[PDB]
Amino acid sequence: DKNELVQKAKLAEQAERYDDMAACMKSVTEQGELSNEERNLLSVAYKNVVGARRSSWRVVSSIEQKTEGAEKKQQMAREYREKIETELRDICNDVLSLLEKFLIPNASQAESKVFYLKMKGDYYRYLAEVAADDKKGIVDQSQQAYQEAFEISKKEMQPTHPIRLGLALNFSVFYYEILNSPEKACSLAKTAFDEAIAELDTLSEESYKDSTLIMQLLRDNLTLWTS
Amino acid sequence: DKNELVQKAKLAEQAERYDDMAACMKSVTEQGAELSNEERNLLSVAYKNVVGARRSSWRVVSSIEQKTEGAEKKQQMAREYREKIETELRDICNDVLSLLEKFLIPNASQAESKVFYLKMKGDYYRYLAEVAAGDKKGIVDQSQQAYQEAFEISKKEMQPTHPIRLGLALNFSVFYYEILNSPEKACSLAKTAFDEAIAELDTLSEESYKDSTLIMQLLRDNLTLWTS
Amino acid sequence: RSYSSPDITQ
Amino acid sequence: SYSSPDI
Repeated sequence: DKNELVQKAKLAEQAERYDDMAACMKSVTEQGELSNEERNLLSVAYKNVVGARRSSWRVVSSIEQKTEGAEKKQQMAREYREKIETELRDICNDVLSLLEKFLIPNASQAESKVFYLKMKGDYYRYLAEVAADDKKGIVDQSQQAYQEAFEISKKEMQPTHPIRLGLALNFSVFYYEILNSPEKACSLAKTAFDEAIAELDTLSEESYKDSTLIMQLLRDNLTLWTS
Repeated sequence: DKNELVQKAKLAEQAERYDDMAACMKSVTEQGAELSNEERNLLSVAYKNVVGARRSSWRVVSSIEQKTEGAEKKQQMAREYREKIETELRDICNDVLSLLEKFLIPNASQAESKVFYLKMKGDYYRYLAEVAAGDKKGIVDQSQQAYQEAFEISKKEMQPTHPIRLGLALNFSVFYYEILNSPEKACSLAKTAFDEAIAELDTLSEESYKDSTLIMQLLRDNLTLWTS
Repeated sequence: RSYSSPDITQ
Repeated sequence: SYSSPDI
């Protein structure tokens, strides 16, 4: 019963119980196309679920690498990092399976195809953040998903569309952080920002706010990366 | 090993994985030795965050449950979800209250920790009182009696600026305001504790306890909240 | 809700 | 680096 699982996902969201929420939207997906609303539920849920593990992973990885002259503590940090990393990989794998098995094949409109292919790039990028022989394949999958999303979005979405801007944002981050390619990262971010500038004049107040929020993040990264 | 378990709690704390952190400190407590001030802090941080998550989720979902009279399916879902969260919350509280009664209160060998744990007992019965509904009467009276005992000990054993004494007064005032719907008593208790501390601070030329600044701010701000 | 003690020891 | 929030 899809509508019951959705209403439960919405309660979980209000309750900030994102593991519960993600389980609900996973089950909704394992039916077989998501509304604008259900798509953002799935996205919000997994972003928070994986986000908690990414944050924990960064902190414990930092402790693992910094600890000196305390071998048992260092080992405990390594083992805890590995446990967190296993959770994180399991989350990414689940999301990537939903995308591959259900979401991307059934996506009928360009808006949802770009959304899901961006999501695919994102969760392969999150795997690439932690991958120390599988890394090259993971990175190639991230790049290809982002590029597929990028080409559709360039043809079918306005430059101010938040999904097109957010794709450019995350793809630029992929280039900077994962591929260590700051020049390509800056090019993607600056061009997306400048293409959107051209057309902000046409937007309503709400759409203007939507677009400029992502544009601010683009500018913020460009400022960081060029200092 | 205790030091392994404590090291793991500290890792979990940094990672903000409080369910992990609480499991480690439960295990340490169950070994039966009085906790160090470091271990007591780890236990308290872990469970305050574990229970706080459930309390926050419970309040949101209980509010929705109330708001959905006439929406038969949505209200039943909100009810069932509220019951599931409430079950987690009761289980956490009972775990903490069992640790307090079996290990922490009996092993407390100095007044400071006695007050700290009796306050904690007041707190976790208060959290049960937030969701209980007859059953509630006994839960309320356990919270009040734990707080009252802590309060009396703190008045004999701690300076007015002591952060455990102040944090006790803060939570005991919240108990009166929220559980006993006794706002005059709540405001009296909170203001008296603030005033006694200010009076002490006005006799001192050195700084007092650094953690008390925060508690005094919350005492003052509750009084403003409670008087709209 | 009311503010209750975050039980912080710095 | 900042990445995209949700909408």
